Amino acid sequence: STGSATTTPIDSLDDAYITPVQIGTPAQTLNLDFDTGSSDLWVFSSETTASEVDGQTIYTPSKSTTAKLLSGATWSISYGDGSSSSGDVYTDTVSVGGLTVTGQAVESAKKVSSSFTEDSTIDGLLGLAFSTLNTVSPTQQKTFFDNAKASLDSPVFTADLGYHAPGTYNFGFIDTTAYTGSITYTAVSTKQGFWEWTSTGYAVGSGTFKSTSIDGIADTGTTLLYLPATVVSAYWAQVSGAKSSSSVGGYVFPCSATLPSFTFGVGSARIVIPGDYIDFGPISTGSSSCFGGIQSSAGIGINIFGDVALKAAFVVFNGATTPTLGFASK
Repeated sequence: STGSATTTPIDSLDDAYITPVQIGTPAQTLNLDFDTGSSDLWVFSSETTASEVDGQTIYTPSKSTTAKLLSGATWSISYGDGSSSSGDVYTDTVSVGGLTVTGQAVESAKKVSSSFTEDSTIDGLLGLAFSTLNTVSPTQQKTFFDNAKASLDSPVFTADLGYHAPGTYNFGFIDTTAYTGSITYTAVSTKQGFWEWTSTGYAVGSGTFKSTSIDGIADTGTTLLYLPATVVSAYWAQVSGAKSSSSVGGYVFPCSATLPSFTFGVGSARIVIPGDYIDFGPISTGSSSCFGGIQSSAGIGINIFGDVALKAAFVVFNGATTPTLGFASK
């Protein structure tokens, strides 16, 4: 089998991407944030505290003839940005882009933190990291990809995120029309549950490539590119007036600037992030200070190849017995 679904930016900055997902019988369609950095499929629901729902579409398991309470199961997750959610668990039929999994754990939120409430466009998350990170207790549950893998034509999914434009998540096949050149594959460590790999270096604008190993995670659920402070300083030093602002929480730059590109290495290959992809707009409405799309990971403990990086590439998440990642230009 295969699936193919369009993923759409939630706003004009590409702060996140939503993909429609069918849950239950009859189908209830929710727009979920596909997140290769986590491993829970959780949704706003009829069980979510009413004051914490503000415009989201909710899953109502009592209206699904295929929903079954997973007795005794609870979940609770906290994300790198400080947000969180928790609740109980149903199994139900879940379809993405024509690909159907029966018996998928659908984690129903009883509580969500304020940032989820405040984002009316995201009805939940669909985790695509390794199932060892799944938070359901006392019986850990599998991701949608893990459940579908054996049925897929090939045990892979691909992320083709657009810049200020829709893109595509495919399951089970590699669309050879969606990228240019060849796909360069690179090793993955699953030891932390992430799609963790080692970039071979970077360049800033037209500058020379610096060969240096940068371990990080391919994370579709994180907006920005988080890299070591040395790398980030070298980038922003090329932008007149750019500075790190403790009060804003990262590097800011004059909105009048033209930003240089940023290149990262994948083996001997190179992915070029155009400068425009690194502009996240005014820090507050009307400001001439703009927020940068490349930020330091020094406070995180891991480097994160988020959407800023991934949207410049066609990315293969290869879930073969030994997983690997593939990157192509597009």
